[PDB]
Amino acid sequence: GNHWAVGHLM
Repeated sequence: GNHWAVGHLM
């Protein structure tokens, strides 16, 4: 999905 951690982490 497009979680929040997907932006910072990934």
